[PDB]
Amino acid sequence: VELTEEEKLYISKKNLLFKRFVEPGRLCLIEYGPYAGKLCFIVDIVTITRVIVDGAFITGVPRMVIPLKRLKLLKERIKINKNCKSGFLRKTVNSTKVLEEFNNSKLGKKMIIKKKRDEATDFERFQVYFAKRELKKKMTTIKNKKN
Amino acid sequence: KTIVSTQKVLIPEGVKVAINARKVTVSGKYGTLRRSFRHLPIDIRLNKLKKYIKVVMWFGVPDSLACIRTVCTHLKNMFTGVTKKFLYKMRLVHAHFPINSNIVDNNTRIEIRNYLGEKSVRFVKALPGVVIEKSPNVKDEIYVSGADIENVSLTAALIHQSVLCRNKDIRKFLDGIYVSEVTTV
Amino acid sequence: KQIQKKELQKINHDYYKGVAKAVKKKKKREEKKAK
Amino acid sequence: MYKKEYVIDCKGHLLGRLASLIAKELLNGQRIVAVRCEDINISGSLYRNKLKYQEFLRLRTNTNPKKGPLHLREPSKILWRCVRGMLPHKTYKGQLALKKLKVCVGMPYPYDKKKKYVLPSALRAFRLKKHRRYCRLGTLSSRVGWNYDTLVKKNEVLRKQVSKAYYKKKVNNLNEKKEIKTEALNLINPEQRQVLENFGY
Amino acid sequence: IDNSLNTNIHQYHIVGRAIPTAKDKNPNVYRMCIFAKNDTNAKSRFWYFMKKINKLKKSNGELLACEQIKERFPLRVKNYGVLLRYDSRTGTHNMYKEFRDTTKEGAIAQLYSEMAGRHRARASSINIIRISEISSSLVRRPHIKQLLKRRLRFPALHLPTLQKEYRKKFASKRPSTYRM
Amino acid sequence: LQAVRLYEKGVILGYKRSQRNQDPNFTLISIKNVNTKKHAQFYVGKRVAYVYRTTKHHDGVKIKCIWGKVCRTHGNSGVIRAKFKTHIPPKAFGDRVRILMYP
Amino acid sequence: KATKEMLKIVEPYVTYGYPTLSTVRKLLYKRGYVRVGKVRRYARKKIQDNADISKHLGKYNVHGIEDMVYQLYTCGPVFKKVNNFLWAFKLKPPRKGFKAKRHAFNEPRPGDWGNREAHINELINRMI
RNA sequence: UUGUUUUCACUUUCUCCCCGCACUAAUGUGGGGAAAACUGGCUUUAUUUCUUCAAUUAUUUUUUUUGCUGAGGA
RNA sequence: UUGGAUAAGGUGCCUAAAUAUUCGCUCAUGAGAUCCCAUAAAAGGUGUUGGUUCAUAUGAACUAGCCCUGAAAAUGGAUGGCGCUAAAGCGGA
Repeated sequence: VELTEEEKLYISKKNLLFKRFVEPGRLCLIEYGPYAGKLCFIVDIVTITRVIVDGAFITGVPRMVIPLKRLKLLKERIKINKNCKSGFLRKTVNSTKVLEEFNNSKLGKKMIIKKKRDEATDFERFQVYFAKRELKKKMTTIKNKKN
Repeated sequence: KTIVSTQKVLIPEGVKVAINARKVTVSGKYGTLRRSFRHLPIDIRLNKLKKYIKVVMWFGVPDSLACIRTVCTHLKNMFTGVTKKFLYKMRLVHAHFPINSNIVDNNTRIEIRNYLGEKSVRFVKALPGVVIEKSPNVKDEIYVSGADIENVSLTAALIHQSVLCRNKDIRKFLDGIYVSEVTTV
Repeated sequence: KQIQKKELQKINHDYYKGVAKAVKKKKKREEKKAK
Repeated sequence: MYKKEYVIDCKGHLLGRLASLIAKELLNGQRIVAVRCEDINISGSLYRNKLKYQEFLRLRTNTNPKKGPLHLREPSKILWRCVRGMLPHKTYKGQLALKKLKVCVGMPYPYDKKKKYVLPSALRAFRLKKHRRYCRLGTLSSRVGWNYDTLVKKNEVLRKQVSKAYYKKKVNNLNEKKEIKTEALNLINPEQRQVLENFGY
Repeated sequence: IDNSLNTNIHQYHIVGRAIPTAKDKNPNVYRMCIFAKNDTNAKSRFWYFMKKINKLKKSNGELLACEQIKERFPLRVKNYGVLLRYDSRTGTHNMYKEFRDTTKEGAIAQLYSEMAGRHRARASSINIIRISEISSSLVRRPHIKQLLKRRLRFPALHLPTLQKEYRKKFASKRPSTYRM
Repeated sequence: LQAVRLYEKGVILGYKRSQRNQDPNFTLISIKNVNTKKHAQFYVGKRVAYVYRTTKHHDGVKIKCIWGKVCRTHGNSGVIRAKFKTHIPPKAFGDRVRILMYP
Repeated sequence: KATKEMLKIVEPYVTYGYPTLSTVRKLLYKRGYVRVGKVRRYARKKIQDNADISKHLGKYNVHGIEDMVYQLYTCGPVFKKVNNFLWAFKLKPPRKGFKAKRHAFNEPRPGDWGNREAHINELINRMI
């Protein structure tokens, strides 16, 4: 009744064209409207074009209806129930640490560094300029030693 | 607009199938066929170790859903044409003037003469992967065979349509070359 | 305001029930005239 | 808009949308150079667009066709005429805007070695539902009387080979520079390294 | 709250009554649920139906109540069956349509958009009779039926809708509609 | 290197305008990196310099500036209206202005 | 009854509604001009002071713009005199525009003319 | 000739069992049953800076950055 | 006259303002596209999209949206032009 050893490799290597579905618990990023740039979880689906997204009390997005075209689905998804509420969604988000593993992917790090780079003050902008200047000095030194 | 609709096709025994971005290559003991379905929004899944191909359509309206079965039938036609070559048996019927068929360039390029005693040569060139030969059992027969059903059937149609009658009662002047039957080898 | 909330719930419940009973009466009349 | 010149790879764009964007840029004063005009797309079937061009061809001053609408068959000239129709070309400012535009088939010598830009609000991939018909401007031009399609195609394959060689050299140089940088990151003072690491450098 | 997203349909409960005359000491009072942009339009519709159904006009009537009905659970999606009467260019037809969303007013807004889109029926040609929540086992339209599977999931084939700020004119490489 | 800029580049589009009617009291200006009304509201009240060259000297210099100021936004896509001391000539349509950082 | 029947014949070309106290006060305080002079020689003047209100309406004890506001808001004993003393308000165009002056406020499509009921307050605020 | 009262039918499972037993869009699935109760709903207590305190309206009070204007001369 | 804010009408370019948002419909080998206004009918369609009423998910019969046929004229030609089909078309919001 089980699958022995064929499953553990064939299912994994299946490599479906479509991952990242619109199931409940899908972690998506809003990209249009007043909540653009914030993360949220699909909690359930009302129509093909409409969904309910709830950012748990972390991300700052309230539980609300949003058209699906305003979302960008991410890789991460939690196993929240069909009809779960905000409190259990927060509990599950914290337990799974899904937000942490998003702020580790290439997109999450890009967003984080972009945030702090645009938050940088004038002095630390100069500090970056100075540091890159020093790095360029060293890079030229070792490039010439390479020859 | 249905959310998801799928159809499954079974892969026969001696067939190798490679599908990449709905470009399909089917290889078998009668050669290799290729076919691109990039004109259709289709999610094609090929299961290699357990055979079968599933074509799935998300958010299909009836007009687009009509093409799922079309693609599946095309795939199964590639399978059968690669396992057992498609064969169109054609009969050349004639009333008073026998039709002289001559097959040249390695069972392509069939040329017929004496169509209604016209003493003018009408020749047709077979499509790629198609051979035309005379049947060994019944004399007024012609075999148009090959691995690709589109090419084979088009060659049969070309032979039929190259020999149409003009300026006569078509329902009395019945002579011509007609597809008698369709089968495989 | 718990008592006011209860009275409020009761009046809206009665309004919804009246609407639903109108629904049922019209459906019953339509089924009567179907035959 | 604020560059000296914008080179636009016209491959895969829709003709009217591309022309509208180019026209606005030229009027605002930006010089643009449109390359690969033979790969422009038009929505609607090839036969339908061929009928449109036949209707255009049937149009001439019957007293003297030399004065008539000059028809022009190169896809680059077709794009140029579309942009001019999206432009106030009979004024002095409109004429300047029109003459700030350069159109090419393929990618000639200066423009094959510069960055090519793309307009997202005019790609077919973003503006046409896949189940709808479109045509290729080079094919339409060839059916209408251009007969330089195949030559442009072979020039393009030669250019692509040269570009691939250039890209291989560039990728190797980028890897070498990355390795030099990552070695040098351990030779700078820890405060500078910390700042760069914090801000993503 | 996103005003780019909200529609301006609300449900109003309106109670009215003919002015008591010497003929009848107290006329029977009527109540109705009307979907309208505001309470003023709701009252106008209420008097329109008063006059059309009963022989009672605004000038001989008076308004006992008019209050907005708020949905109990505006974040719980439910299925609505709405009965409908509308006159086309050549006749009058009553139909029945199904939606699913969080509020009755939202379902009615969907109904208005769809009737305009499918039948070119202006809002002045539509009369809403009997919108009511239905059970999943009694849903009849297939486009709603397919929304009520045990686990419902699909890809996200929509094209990205970025902000104006990042909707930049010149791109450096061709974007992907595949994104995902 | 030298010649710090500390100003935002802009381009002189036409006048404040309707179809077939002009109001050359305001000039429509496009600013370099602004594409939204909210972002364009940022540079409101800033001084604008239309600096241009001249065929012959006028105070020993070949350069003169028409001074103006950003007054409000125009439309939804980060175009602003600027009021200058004197109406900038239509020959300057498409030329460069400096949205200065002061006041 | 008389003014309602007069308003009926002008309904397609106006929009009206019930003002509320804050909007009455705003109208009088920031757009309130008054007919000052001799009878039939009135000379529109912004209020700016209670002297002229006292001079014309004082015999009905209406010394003051707050008395004016009260009598207008609550249709009190001195309404005809206060309303006639007050010059017709000259309002600005609405800040966000109209919807369509062609169509009724009560039409299902966007429209403006007719009785707006309480919705006159937001329009007045945009027009003030 | 209105109310009132009653019956079942309504939920999640990353649970168990059976059949197809790998058949799915699926890292699962279709059909038929059992289970509690995580999920969801309700009640009691304490709390609202863990988190929520919304929206609309009435009634009030401020605030960021800023454009244009300066009649008169008691 | 200087500012402000609007009407009618518009916001892809010509052309100031949305290649806005949101939901449907439409593929036209002579699509369609702002009152007056710059023509189109009877009659048809197994194009597609919704509704209605009968038939043990099947077959019918109706209905009405958009599309198609019906639809031929003389200089070369006009939704104003370019063009537009994930609309820049049609009906809404």
